[PDB]
Amino acid sequence: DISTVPDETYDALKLDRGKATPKETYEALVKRYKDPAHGAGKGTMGDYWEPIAISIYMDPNTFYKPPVSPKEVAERKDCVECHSDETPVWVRAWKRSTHANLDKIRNLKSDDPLYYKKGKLEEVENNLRSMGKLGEKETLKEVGCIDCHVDVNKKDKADHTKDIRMPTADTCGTCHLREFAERESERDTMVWPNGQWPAGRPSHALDYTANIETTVWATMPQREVAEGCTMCHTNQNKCDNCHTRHEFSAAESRKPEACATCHSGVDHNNWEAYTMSKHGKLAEMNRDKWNWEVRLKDAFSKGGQNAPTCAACHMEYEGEYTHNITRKTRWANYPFVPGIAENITSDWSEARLDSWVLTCTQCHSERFARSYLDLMDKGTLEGLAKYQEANAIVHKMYEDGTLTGQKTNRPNPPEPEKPGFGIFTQLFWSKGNNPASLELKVLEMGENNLAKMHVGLAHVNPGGWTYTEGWGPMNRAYVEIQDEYTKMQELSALQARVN
Amino acid sequence: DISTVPDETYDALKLDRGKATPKETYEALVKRYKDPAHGAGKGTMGDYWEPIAISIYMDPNTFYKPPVSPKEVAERKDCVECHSDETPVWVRAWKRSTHANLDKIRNLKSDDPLYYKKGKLEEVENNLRSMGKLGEKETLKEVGCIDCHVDVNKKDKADHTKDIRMPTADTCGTCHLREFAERESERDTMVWPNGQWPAGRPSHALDYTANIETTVWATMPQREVAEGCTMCHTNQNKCDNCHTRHEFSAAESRKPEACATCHSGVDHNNWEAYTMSKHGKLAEMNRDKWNWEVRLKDAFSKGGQNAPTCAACHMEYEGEYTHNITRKTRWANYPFVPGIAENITSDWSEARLDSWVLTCTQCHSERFARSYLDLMDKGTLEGLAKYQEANAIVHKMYEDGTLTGQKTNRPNPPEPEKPGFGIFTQLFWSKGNNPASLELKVLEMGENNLAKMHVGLAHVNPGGWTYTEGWGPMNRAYVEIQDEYTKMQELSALQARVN
Amino acid sequence: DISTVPDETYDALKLDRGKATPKETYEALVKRYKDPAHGAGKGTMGDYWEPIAISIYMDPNTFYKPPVSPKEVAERKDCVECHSDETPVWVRAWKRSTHANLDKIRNLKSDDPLYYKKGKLEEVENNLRSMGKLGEKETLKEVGCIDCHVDVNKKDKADHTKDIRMPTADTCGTCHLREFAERESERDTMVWPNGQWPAGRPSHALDYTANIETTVWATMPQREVAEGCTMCHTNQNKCDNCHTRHEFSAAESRKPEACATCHSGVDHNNWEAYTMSKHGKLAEMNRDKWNWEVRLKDAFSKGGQNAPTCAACHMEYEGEYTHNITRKTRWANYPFVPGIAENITSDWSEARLDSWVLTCTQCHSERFARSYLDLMDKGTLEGLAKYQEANAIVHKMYEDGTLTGQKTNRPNPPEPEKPGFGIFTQLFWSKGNNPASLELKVLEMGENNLAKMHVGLAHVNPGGWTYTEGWGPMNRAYVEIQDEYTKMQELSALQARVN
Ligand code: HEC
Ligand code: HEC
Ligand code: HEC
Ligand code: HEM
Ligand code: HEM
Ligand code: HEM
Ligand code: HEM
Ligand code: HEM
Ligand code: HEM
Ligand code: HEM
Ligand code: HEM
Ligand code: HEM
Repeated sequence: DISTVPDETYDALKLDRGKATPKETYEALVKRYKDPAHGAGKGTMGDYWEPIAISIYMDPNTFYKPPVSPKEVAERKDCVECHSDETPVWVRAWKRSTHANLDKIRNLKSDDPLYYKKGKLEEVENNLRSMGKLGEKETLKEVGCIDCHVDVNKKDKADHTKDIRMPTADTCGTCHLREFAERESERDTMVWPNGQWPAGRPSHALDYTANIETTVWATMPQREVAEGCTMCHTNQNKCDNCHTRHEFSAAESRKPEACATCHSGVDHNNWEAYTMSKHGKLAEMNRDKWNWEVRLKDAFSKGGQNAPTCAACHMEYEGEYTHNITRKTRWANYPFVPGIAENITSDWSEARLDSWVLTCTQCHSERFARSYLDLMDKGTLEGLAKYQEANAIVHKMYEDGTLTGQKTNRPNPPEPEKPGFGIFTQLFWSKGNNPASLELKVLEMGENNLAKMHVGLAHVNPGGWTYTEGWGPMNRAYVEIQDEYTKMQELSALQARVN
Repeated sequence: DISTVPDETYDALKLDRGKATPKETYEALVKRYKDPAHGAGKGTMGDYWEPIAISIYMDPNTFYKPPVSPKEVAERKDCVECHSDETPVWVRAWKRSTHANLDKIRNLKSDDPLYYKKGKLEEVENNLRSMGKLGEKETLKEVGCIDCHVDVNKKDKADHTKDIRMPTADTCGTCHLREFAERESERDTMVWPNGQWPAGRPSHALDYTANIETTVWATMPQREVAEGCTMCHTNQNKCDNCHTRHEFSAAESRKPEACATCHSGVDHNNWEAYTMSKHGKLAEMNRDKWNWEVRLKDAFSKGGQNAPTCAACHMEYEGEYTHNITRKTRWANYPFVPGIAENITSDWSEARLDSWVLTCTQCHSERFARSYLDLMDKGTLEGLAKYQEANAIVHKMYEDGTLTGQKTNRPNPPEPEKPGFGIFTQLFWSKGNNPASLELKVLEMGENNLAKMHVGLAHVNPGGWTYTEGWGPMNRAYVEIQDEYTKMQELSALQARVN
Repeated sequence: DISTVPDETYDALKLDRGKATPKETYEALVKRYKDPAHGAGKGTMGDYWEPIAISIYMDPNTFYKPPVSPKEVAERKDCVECHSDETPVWVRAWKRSTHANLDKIRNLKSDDPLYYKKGKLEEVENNLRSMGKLGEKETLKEVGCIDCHVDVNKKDKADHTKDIRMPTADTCGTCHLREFAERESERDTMVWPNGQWPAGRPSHALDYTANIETTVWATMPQREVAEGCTMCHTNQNKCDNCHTRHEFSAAESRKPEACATCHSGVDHNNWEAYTMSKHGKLAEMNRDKWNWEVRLKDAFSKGGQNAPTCAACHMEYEGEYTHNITRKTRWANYPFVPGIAENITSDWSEARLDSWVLTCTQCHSERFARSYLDLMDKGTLEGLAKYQEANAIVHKMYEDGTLTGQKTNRPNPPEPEKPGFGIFTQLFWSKGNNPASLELKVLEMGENNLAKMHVGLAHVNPGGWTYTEGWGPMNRAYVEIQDEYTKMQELSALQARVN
């Protein structure tokens, strides 16, 4: 029983909540976690792609092998000493961290805000005892290099060339069970009522599985280009994304900047929308009066925070804060996806809308919160409708074989991808007249502009769904698509006249 | 007599400066303020649009009605207690504010920089006495929820369902007369010599009136989309825009981030230009060594500020700092507007240029300030000329009925909008071949690129008027317009040959 | 002998390292510096352009003349007094600076991190003695207005109208020899093995010479527009760019924001790529825990910095930090330039790659550093190849005289520029069908999108080379170019049929 983890997760793992020991609970999670039938490995399109050099870091459990360069057999203290010279900043950053400073956590004053960590330390120690990693009357001396890079509570020497590993999600989970299980519970909680999306997605628990299952990613020859997508989809394999390497600060992952590198760009510009909104701007202007060290639960009180942030909003469900960020997903970013809009009035959605009001009501009035969320929905449907109008046109042009080069110069897409109209692959692969200008236009209208229109609406950024983003760009796309349709229509007329 | 308010304002209101009491002065302002003949209400196109749920917040004086949900009759202390649970962050933010902490303002040390507030407190108290809101031998205990949300200095109980209101500009004005009048004086000060713009615009005093008077806004069916424009045009109705809700910090409104959400984007990117300039970058790098609590008047001395900011530059006229931001407007953002360029050499403009040098000369040499402002002007005329060349072309294409679908598929715009070439409505409404690709191109060249070219020039951002913005994009527009004109010209040739 | 300056520089100047006195060393540098045969003056295209008002500031040694406005003969103390009123912020900013506070530097504690400055003070004093600017038993009282704006260690009165100057690089060099020589050594160190770029470029030592030698800059009539390019190319003439005017803070130039105004935009978005990367985001989140006052050499230790920055990475060579930023340049930003890609596997490049690993290895493992730099290269070649495919097409269209208006409406470029296909001038000059839409497309594909693809790769920003920038935009360009080629191909078919 790890209170914050959903029953559903316990059930799926076949575990009895009030009976499962930490060892058992952990064993189950890792079972499913390292199982290829659940998303582990190279995927279904494995025969089409090969890993590049940096891939041993993006997916360790599949590609990482120890660096045979230095033939060294070292101990706990050797790792630090040698690396003081070899990787200077890596040793310093670690030493200045809680992993290297466990004593502080123990001698914490009860009236200190960061006191909750002392409890978290006890918990960890009990997880390790249950797993036989720690003796019953033994404390965790520290969390050093040898612990994460070879074995937890490793005493004896480690062979550098045959023992070094890269810490994956489950490695942290040996101690951070509560966090690991909460994230893994996403596979169980994000399940759509009509299969609009794959069970347990979109999420952080299956983001790498989602990346390797993207046909284009597996078929395109430009592995270096394609790899830039892998970097935004590593959360599943390693836990150093929000709270970065060696320092692993929780205060850092609470700041909006932590999500920014991944949650930005054309098909979703969460970072840009948020930073431009009042919430976001106030977060910039008041970041200095806020105590980011205080956990999310006490942020709006002891933390002094008076403006929402990415984590505050997305990691909160019904007053509880967890590592599972799926529980409130209604639009899953892309409004054009089948059965999404259609599902927006389901009791399923209604119940999640209620959860979102519960989040806005910590500050605003419910009447106010409901007034805006309603606009968010109807506004997304207005941008959606515009896309469908333009799409209706270009789609028939396809049905009629009238797209430029459709009959002549439209080379087939790379295997295992099959030909079609308006496919994602067209956003990353082009050859001759595949895709055709008008096709790419109607495509980017939905995948980029319509997507950004929603993001702007969801993140209270006026110009983000009006002039600057969304409507403005979409208005242009529709106009140009129209303007092209008519030109082609007049060209064909003259064509027939001649023949 | 409120020293900072222009004579013109007194005259227009029919008030004798050295005779008008605060009560009288206030009564006049609100008269014009709530008068539909001056911009209040739904406007001239009221029969075409209806307010949406969130509209009761954007325009309270027209749409707001108390939330009948909770049937409660409360007192001053009840508002706070109940809301401690109901709207947690709203109560905390207020308690931590000067409105909730009036005593501090009174016990202020004379040598303290924030001492001027003590005087501002006395003034307010006198405004209230004159209006019978405060007794002659009585102090303002505090500015709590019941004061702003029902009645100023309200003693007895308030009926939640029938008494609650949303504080509009005039509500703050009951106490903050000096600020209210300074902003309202914009109606009187921003008057152009040749009607290039509507009297009292562009400004914050008539920004909502300007929004509802935008035909497209009133005619377009997408009310949710259209509402994102209302959010950038609320300054007229409420004063919580620069210094946000419940905390109402003056230090906050002095920081560039406060203007950012509205003053950014395609048709004007003041935020982006500024942040990228040296002034702006230095403002980011030195924001921590600056005391933002110090009023604008003492910023460059006691505040330690050594780089200009949005407020420092725009709220300063001739050494004085006011809430009226119109007094120095020469180009009103859009250089293509009729008689603007043409007016750039008028004694009117000359005199405002002198006012701007007076602002730059607090730091730079006049010779230096004049060297750049001159470049700003000639540079804007060079971008303007480029637009006019491309415009000359597409305009004739219109005169000759040769725009794509002009004769056939060019549906009429929504009422009360009338058909035409290159209308603003084309930036927010499209149907078939209205507008036509080339039309939208020549349109966005002026409304977006040319506009941004100027903004870049005015806010010392090199790449903002050269490569990245302005010239670069405009060079492309001209090229593509040209390239299309010739193609259509050759297509018609072959047309005639066949018939 | 100034240890940090390359032998090559000594050799080129004809100086004997262990014999050249500071006076001699300085005399040599300035010789070449003020010599038109090396980049000084108006350049080879001088007869085509004239300086505008603000040009006296961008290139003082060529255009600046004292302001005859005020007829004043002043002394050291007069400059300050009068300017206290005339240029308020200019006097304050200076007074609060080290130039105005030399005593502090002298009484510095040895255990203080900013102690190294005391040594730098001694050095300067010795430079001045050697140049007869300072007496043997004399200290530098201070660095005030009269020193920089008339003469170093000036005693007597200065005539405002005939004596005032604008401090150029060599002016600072009278005291800051070490810094001046390090920057000038760029002319000697950035020399490519196959003339891919002009000797000593790209760099800061010859950035103005590079600007005036840009044909378009000299030929285009829009001097105000063209001047926005001069502002990003002033480093050669003045040293107030990274560490700005009057305060001249070294802590300021160490912060990423200092490079941002110039190193951003379409043809290179270093600022945007960096700020979005983990390195950059961590730099934003941890800028407050870092001591920017500590010199680069001690940043990663005493400074507490645990994330790289623009200066840390670019000013470091082999453990040493200098003002010369050329020593590690492999791709010089634009991958499409002839013989660049081709040179990427030369021992020259290999040796610079090794230098870059030496920089990444202060934190990451070499295996890790090498894994990413490899991806950076192969990834840039994949974006390059895509450009070449599209280019191959449009180029033949040129060879065949089939570009829109190529035979008819393609006006010649302004002198001294000669006609051609895909020239830089086409990015800043357009007339009729010159350039042609397809030409501008293939052009911006390389100069903007391909360039940004690389920058994204070099600055670890995933979306910067995938969706948002690079690949995404380039995929569109290729598609649209293709889509146009086919349309023109079918149009000509029907053409022949008619005739
Ligand atoms: C970081 C800047 C990203 C890059 C580069 C790529 N993706 Fe992406 N992707 C990103 C985010 C933040 C999200 C979530 C968006 C949301 O709000 O839902 C996504 C989403 C996807 C998904 C969809 C969900 C699912 O099917 O499970 C997939 C399949 C996906 N991304 C794959 C993918 C591929 C293969 C890319 C390059 C070829 C690509 N993404 C780039 C952020 C980033
Ligand atoms: C916030 C990001 C905005 C959105 C969304 C919209 N507008 Fe706007 N508008 C904005 C600013 C900051 C300004 C001032 C620009 C300047 O420098 O002058 C404007 C200006 C206008 C005006 C012009 C002045 C006048 O006629 O009085 C009008 C009429 C106006 N804006 C209306 C309007 C409408 C109706 C919009 C959507 C359909 C729209 N704006 C969006 C900022 C923002
Ligand atoms: C600041 C925002 C710039 C503006 C405006 C212009 N240029 Fe530029 N340019 C800029 C940078 C940061 C760089 C270096 C890019 C890199 O990573 O290498 C450049 C480079 C050039 C060069 C190339 C190198 C050389 O030939 O020596 C030249 C010739 C150059 N820039 C000239 C130039 C001209 C004339 C411009 C306007 C007409 C232009 N640049 C604008 C930044 C900026
Ligand atoms: C796996 C690479 C891993 C991650 C990720 C991780 C994260 C993490 C965070 C964010 C903190 C907070 C630090 C702060 O002060 O803000 C933290 C703290 C503790 N960790 Fe950890 N940690 C990772 C791995 C491990 C492993 C393998 C162990 C067990 C040997 C472990 C233990 C602890 C303990 C104990 C603490 C301190 C108490 C607490 O703050 O919870 N971590 N870790
Ligand atoms: C920062 C603390 C942060 C937040 C907040 C956040 C949110 C978020 C949500 C709400 C989702 C759910 C999917 C949906 O749209 O319904 C989600 C999904 C993905 N995220 Fe995320 N995310 C934050 C941080 C991070 C970081 C640091 C990265 C990049 C390494 C990242 C990436 C992604 C990706 C990719 C998805 C994948 C969805 C899928 O394909 O199944 N997130 N995130
Ligand atoms: C990977 C499954 C993973 C682990 C494990 C992990 C651990 C971890 C710990 C131990 C803490 C507690 C530290 C403390 O003392 O407060 C913690 C806190 C936060 N994390 Fe985490 N975390 C993992 C992954 C991720 C990812 C991918 C994100 C970003 C979407 C993320 C974010 C956060 C945040 C926010 C906190 C603070 C939460 C709070 O209630 O204050 N973590 N993490
Ligand atoms: C209307 C919603 C309203 C606004 C807006 C507003 C703003 C405002 C600011 C910016 C301050 C400064 C706070 C700081 O410390 O920086 C401030 C201060 C005072 N106010 Fe106020 N205020 C609004 C409404 C009202 C009303 C209705 C009253 C009168 C009952 C009132 C009074 C005061 C007083 C007094 C002060 C303190 C002294 C001062 O700083 O001027 N406010 N307010
Ligand atoms: C931040 C303190 C801030 C500044 C500075 C500022 C300036 C500004 C100017 C100079 C104008 C005058 C119009 C002109 O271009 O000549 C103006 C006009 C508008 N503003 Fe503004 N503004 C600042 C803040 C705010 C905020 C917070 C918003 C958004 C709610 C905002 C909005 C607008 C709008 C809209 C106009 C309207 C002009 C009209 O239509 O008549 N401003 N602003
Ligand atoms: C709406 C008409 C409105 C009112 C009323 C108002 C009040 C207000 C007060 C009382 C202050 C003084 C607080 C103090 O103690 O210093 C004050 C100060 C500033 N305001 Fe304001 N304000 C109103 C509206 C707006 C708007 C729309 C803006 C942004 C364009 C704005 C900005 C500012 C700024 C800046 C300050 C500080 C000015 C200074 O001289 O320091 N206000 N406001
Ligand atoms: C030329 C306009 C010029 C520049 C540029 C410049 C820069 C510079 C910096 C960045 C500092 C550091 C200040 C800090 O505390 O971070 C600095 C310091 C000193 N300078 Fe200087 N300086 C310029 C010009 C001159 C001239 C003409 C002299 C000689 C009369 C001079 C001297 C000094 C001295 C001495 C110091 C203090 C010691 C040190 O930090 O090196 N400077 N300057
Ligand atoms: C900030 C400390 C900063 C850094 C870092 C930086 C880097 C940089 C490099 C690596 C080059 C070399 C050229 C190449 O790409 O190989 C370079 C060149 C130029 N820079 Fe720079 N630069 C920084 C700061 C500044 C500043 C503040 C400006 C703008 C006034 C600026 C400008 C330029 C320009 C222009 C070039 C010219 C190259 C040429 O044409 O020869 N840099 N910079
Ligand atoms: C122009 C040739 C120029 C001079 C001269 C100059 C001087 C200068 C000094 C005296 C210092 C030392 C100050 C101290 O006490 O630490 C110094 C330091 C830095 N500078 Fe510089 N500088 C000149 C030009 C430039 C330019 C164009 C840049 C930006 C690319 C730049 C940057 C820096 C940085 C960074 C530092 C700190 C270096 C460190 O090792 O800490 N300078 N400069």
